[PDB]
Amino acid sequence: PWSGYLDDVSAKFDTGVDNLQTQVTEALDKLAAKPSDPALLAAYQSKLSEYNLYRNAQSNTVKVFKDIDAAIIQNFR
Amino acid sequence: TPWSGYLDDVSAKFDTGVDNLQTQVTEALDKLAAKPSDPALLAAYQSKLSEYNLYRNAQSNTVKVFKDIDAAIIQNFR
Amino acid sequence: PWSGYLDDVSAKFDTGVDNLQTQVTEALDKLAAKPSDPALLAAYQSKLSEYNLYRNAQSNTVKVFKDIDAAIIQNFR
Amino acid sequence: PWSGYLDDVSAKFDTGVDNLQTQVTEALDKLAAKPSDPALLAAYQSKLSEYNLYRNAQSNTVKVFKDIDAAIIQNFR
Amino acid sequence: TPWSGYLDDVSAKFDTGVDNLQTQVTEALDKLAAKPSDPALLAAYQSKLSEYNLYRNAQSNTVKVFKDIDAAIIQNFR
Amino acid sequence: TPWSGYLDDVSAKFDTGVDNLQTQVTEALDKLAAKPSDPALLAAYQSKLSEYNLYRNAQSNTVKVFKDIDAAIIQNFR
Amino acid sequence: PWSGYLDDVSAKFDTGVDNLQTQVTEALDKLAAKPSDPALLAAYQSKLSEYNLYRNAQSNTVKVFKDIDAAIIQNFR
Amino acid sequence: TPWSGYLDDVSAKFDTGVDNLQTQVTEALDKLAAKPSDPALLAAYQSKLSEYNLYRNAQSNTVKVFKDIDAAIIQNFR
Amino acid sequence: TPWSGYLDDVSAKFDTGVDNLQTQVTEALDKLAAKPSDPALLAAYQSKLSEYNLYRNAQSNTVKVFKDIDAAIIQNFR
Amino acid sequence: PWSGYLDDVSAKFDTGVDNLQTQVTEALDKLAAKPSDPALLAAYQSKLSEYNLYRNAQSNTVKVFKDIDAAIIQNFR
Amino acid sequence: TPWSGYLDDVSAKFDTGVDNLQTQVTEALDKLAAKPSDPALLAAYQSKLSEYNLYRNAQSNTVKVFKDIDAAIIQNFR
Amino acid sequence: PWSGYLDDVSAKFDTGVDNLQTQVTEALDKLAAKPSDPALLAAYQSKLSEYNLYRNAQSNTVKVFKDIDAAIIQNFR
Amino acid sequence: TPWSGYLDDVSAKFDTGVDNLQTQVTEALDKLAAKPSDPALLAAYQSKLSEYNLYRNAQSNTVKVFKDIDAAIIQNFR
Amino acid sequence: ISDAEIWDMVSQNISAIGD
Repeated sequence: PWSGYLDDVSAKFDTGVDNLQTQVTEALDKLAAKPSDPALLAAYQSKLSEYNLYRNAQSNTVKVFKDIDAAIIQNFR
Repeated sequence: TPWSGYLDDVSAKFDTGVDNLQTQVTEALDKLAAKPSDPALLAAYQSKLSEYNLYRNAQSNTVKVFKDIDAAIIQNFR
Repeated sequence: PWSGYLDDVSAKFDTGVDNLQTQVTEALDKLAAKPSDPALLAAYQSKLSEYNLYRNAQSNTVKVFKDIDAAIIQNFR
Repeated sequence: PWSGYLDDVSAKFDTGVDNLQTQVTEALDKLAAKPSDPALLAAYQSKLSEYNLYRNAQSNTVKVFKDIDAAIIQNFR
Repeated sequence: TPWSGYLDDVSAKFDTGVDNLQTQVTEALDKLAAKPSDPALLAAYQSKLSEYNLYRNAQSNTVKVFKDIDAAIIQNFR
Repeated sequence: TPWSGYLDDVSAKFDTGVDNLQTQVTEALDKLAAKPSDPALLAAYQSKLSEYNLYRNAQSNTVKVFKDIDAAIIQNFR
Repeated sequence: PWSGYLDDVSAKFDTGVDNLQTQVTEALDKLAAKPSDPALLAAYQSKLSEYNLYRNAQSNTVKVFKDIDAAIIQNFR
Repeated sequence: TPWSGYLDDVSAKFDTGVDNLQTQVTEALDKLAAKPSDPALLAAYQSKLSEYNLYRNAQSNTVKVFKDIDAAIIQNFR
Repeated sequence: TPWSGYLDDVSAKFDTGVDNLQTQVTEALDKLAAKPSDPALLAAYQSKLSEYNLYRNAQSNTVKVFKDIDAAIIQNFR
Repeated sequence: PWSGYLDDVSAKFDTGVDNLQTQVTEALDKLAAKPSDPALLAAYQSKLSEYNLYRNAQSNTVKVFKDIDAAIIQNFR
Repeated sequence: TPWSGYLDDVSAKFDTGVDNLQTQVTEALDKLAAKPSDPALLAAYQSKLSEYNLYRNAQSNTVKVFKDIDAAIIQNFR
Repeated sequence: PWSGYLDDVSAKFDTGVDNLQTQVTEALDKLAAKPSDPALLAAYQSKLSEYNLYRNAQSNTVKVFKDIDAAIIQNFR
Repeated sequence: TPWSGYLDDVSAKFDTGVDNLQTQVTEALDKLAAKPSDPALLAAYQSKLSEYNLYRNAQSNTVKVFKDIDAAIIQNFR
Repeated sequence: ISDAEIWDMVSQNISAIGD
């Protein structure tokens, strides 16, 4: 089970994004159960937005630790 | 006998540096071949693919610089 | 025919589209019958966007494999 | 007799749009003939929503192939 | 007769590949100045304009990449 | 019969190692020019193009490095 | 004086925009003359919509013919 | 007399290709400065501004590519 | 007639199939300067410019290879 | 007071945006004086819309003189 | 007196080209922090930031290209 | 502790960001106390708008200050 | 006592120049992993990440150019 | 078969029932 620095960071965000995905699924189920109160819709939308925020921050970090060391090894000679 | 010189020595040093990273990329693509929307699966795919890219570029670059060093050593035999 | 490595990677993401095209066609021509409801529109939207993500991931994985083995050939001297 | 992939997709939508456009007028003139009931108003509203949602589906199903092929071109190198 | 290289060969291959795309786009523009709200007109407009966009992008990228192979292989002469 | 030296023998050996790449690229180009908007056709042609670029670049680079090796070994026999 | 391939494309729609300005101005004037009818309000929405559609279509034309060759000039090398 | 090299000649060819593009943009922007929502200049504003953008990009890319060719020729002397 | 040596012979011989390109590139540039926004015309000019670049690179590289050939052959008479 | 080319084009709209900014308040207070009519509400909204049009045109004109010469100086090397 | 060479001369000439652009940018920053809603103030911020970006990038490009010219000329003394 | 040329800018904006951090909740409390009047709604919406404006301005500043010298980084050679 | 050459002293000078950039960026990343919504926290994240980018890039470029200088000197011993 | 005419018929039938 190999895991590099990029892998370490990706799993570091994974720990949170997985539980947040479970929470947003549960929020969708709750909205299905009582699809009347708009506050439930607000909470579900906020939690989905935070889920997307987790995923996009992870994407950004894996990209920024990619371009920097690609540049480092560009000057490797 | 798989003869291995100093260039081959450092190439094998990278090869044993990562256990099965090429393999990991292969099952990453294979698992993405059927369910290309999983969060953790996509995360692992991108991370391992970028790691592989850095791995291979670093290998090529160090082989080139060892080329430069030992070619410069040899060309002074005269 | 002929098979190297890049085309094998592309064909790895061709078995899925082999039935995703049929499924998206089915979703399309069932949408045309009754698209008044948001259910069919949302299902088609999701399926088509997932196909978008599928093809984009295939494009990315065939592009990244160009650079990694373009390094060696460019760095072959 | 040219029809590319985008034109192919639009072909599956034009024949559906034409039928809705022909029937929305047949709803409107009937409504103008006898507007004393709300059921015919509801039928006309449903037909209009049918037409507009199918048109919007056509509008979005083309820009979603636009970016797929554009991303292919970006990695086409 | 005008000359045509391999780059010009592939560019002409695309140009002859599309039969009347330029004329189709021009006539779509011309009719869009008269009856724009027409569904069969406006949808065909947008579809053929996107097709023309991808055709031009494909032409430029194909000729650029073929120039890339040509430059890379020609760099190896010396 | 044509005469081919070590550089040319290597080039021909690598060319015959691959089977029908040139005609495959030409035919894929033909289908793409027929309809330059199919995602499947675009992806297939782009994969063929990238593989063909890798083929040509590797061919030229191996020829160049073998030429350098031969030049180095032949300059020192004077 | 001088006119490129974008100026003429923009001017292609200019023959209708002036007409539609004249027509909508007459629509407002005749609405001011007598407002006690929904026919003029309906024509008003029919005409302002055509105005917005002309303007947005012309903007789309100039934008797409900018992007048609912005990418070509990007890889002009 | 004003000297002009080939790259300078190409730049001047672009400047004389467009009659008054800089001036046309100048009056377009000045006219929009007092009438921001009016038609027939807003569309003219966007069209002329895009024309100027593509003009400048084309000029810069052409002079750059010709400089690249010329530098390759000069360096290839040795 | 002006003198033309072996290097001149090869440079002029590498012109028969490329007979009308310098004037072709110049007239394409003039067409572009007439209106630098036509995608068809601009794409044609880009293709011709790429062809001209590869032509210059090829002729320069082959002439310098023959430079090296003749120099290596002539340096031995001492 | 140093002034570049972008400073000149910004000052082109600076003398216009300030008049509308000080006129929007002069319309808002007048509306607060007699809110009963929808007569000058449309005038206030129109003035604010043209104010934001000044803003957005200034944004676009300062944007476009950035990327063009950024490309020029990128190809400068 | 600290000596400034040709590249330092170019950088200093660029610096003297702008009167107080660094201070202007700093003042734009702190009045923006005080209230980032004043339209004239924020537009002045945008313009000053764009000028700062273009000025710094152009100065770096000019010094680097003059360095490249110096490298090309210095390469040939031996 | 350690502070570079971008840390000082970010803290310079955080000085004003914290005020809105502590004030948006204050405005939300007043809105919750008296939900009837729309004036509190207007104040809350305007102040969250200014919050997001602070955020976007700070992001733009740090982004442009990274890109101003990244281009130099590519040409330290 | 490790042997540190001029490039090693340059790298150590970058390392000692920044106080705790490694720990700062690591802690910022951990704080995003914990809760990435605080504007100050995300702002510190962005600032630290950009500063780390500039740090590593500039350090690598300086090491590369100094190595090139030293290589030129060494080759010019002969 | 176009949409300007359907807008015209709407603007006409909204008045065809007025009188």
